[PDB]
Amino acid sequence: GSFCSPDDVVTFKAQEQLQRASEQAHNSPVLRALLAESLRLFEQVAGSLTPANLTTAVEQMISLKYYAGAIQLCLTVAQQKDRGNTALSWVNDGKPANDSRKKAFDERKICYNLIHQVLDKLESDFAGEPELVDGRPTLAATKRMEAYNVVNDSSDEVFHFDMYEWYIEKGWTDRILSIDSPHVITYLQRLAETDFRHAELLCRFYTTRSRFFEAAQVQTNLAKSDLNISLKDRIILLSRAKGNASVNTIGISRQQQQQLNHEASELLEIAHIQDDLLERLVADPRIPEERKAEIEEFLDGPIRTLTDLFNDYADQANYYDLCLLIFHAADFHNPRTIMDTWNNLINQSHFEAEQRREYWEIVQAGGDLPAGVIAEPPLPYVYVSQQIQLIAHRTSLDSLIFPVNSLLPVVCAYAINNGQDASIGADPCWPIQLFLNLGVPHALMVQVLENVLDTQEAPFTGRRRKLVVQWIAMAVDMWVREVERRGAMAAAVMGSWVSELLGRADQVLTQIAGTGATLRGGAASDAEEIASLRRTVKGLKRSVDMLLGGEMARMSFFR
Ligand code: NA
Repeated sequence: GSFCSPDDVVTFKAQEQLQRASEQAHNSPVLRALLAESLRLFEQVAGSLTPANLTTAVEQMISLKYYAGAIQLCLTVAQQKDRGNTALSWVNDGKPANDSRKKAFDERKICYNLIHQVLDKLESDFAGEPELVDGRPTLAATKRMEAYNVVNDSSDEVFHFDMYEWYIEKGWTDRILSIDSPHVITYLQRLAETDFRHAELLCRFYTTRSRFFEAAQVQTNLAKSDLNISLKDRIILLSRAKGNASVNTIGISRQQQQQLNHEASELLEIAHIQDDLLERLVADPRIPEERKAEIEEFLDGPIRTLTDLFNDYADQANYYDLCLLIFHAADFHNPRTIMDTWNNLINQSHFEAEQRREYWEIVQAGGDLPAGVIAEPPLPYVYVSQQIQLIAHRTSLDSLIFPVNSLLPVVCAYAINNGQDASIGADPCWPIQLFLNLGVPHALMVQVLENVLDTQEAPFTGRRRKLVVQWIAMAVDMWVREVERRGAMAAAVMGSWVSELLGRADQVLTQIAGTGATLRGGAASDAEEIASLRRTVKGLKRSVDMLLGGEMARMSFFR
């Protein structure tokens, strides 16, 4: 009638043109003409094309290596089924359900999916094909450029959003990070606090633009959020934020940087504690499986308070080393509880070391271990001091969990009351060696050891003060060596109280030897052992007396 029912007729001729193209021997002029004309006709009836006809057309074009043309049709169809951009406003309004723009967005999404298939089949068809042959570009390369041209030449905004999402999906950080546009940044800023993977992209854009503080802000908020993020992923986020806030970002005050770097440092300290707990609890043989699943639920997520970590987990499982790390992170002012925790950690470790040495002695004698016991483990005082070192390096000795005035006497007490001395082949001064190497200043050691010797608290009583004197001798000796070394150092404090202390020490030894000579059952065997200590103490009082007397102010002078 009204010639020639144009929309429904053109769509048929276009299918006829495309069918003849695929029936060809691929002689370029005829194949290009049929393809080019088929695309010409389909575009004229873009707004009317049904999803079934569009799919079959694209697939036929894909089969004939007409990638750019297929993409161009899909974009044209998308723009024609929605010339008012009802889809762009429906996305810009949060995609409210119950709305009738969903239809307009879906008709575009069918076109965008088909564009994914074109590009997918493109990289597949040319998998292994070189981009250059003999110097100039191949045919397979020019079709890749021609296709991706059509993509970057578009002004469809819902399309470019759908392509950012698609690049993210496929993992092509290659091509997305390489976009100058802010349009992609702005698109990420709205969904950054919605998904981890999107936030990570946003932070990459910030960092490469030297906007480190803004990335540290995104990462920190993401770690404090209630999104489904694992604890370890929250450790990475905080660790990155801590680094990014520690460096200058232009336009932002030093105060604002430090306050964020400090919040990220504290939360990272708590997170590591929580991770150490969760790992240990899951691996613990003495924990029932039923409970472990419950622990994994409450600890492999957002970071918990230090109270909960202590009460509900660290204290229940007697992980006293992590209790001490918790008292450090919390600035916990309570000397008595701290020392109670130190006492439990020492005793727990001693019993565990004794148990492992027993199992060993059974292997070396032929016996059988208890069922389910994995078969020369360190002496108990060695494993104990390993525990003290691991904590000290993690807390740095500046903590309130290292009050040397209380902790050194306790460790010395353990050594006496458990025979961790010469009987088993240990250095009797091992407690002093430990705290010196850890970096306790020499003056503070002698100061404590003096208080141990004056107050005579058990076990430091009677003739066991012989051992206290030996510790003082060893500490002062190292102190003297340190002063002599520091004097030679500066060529290229000690008071009279140290001298008095060595005099009293000599008196204690004279008293112990006398008491030892009149003991019931026979004289003491340590006669010459004490005579040796007397000589050492006198030698140290001599050295200290020379330093105090002027030789310390003349250490940088040539002799
Ligand atoms: Na700054």
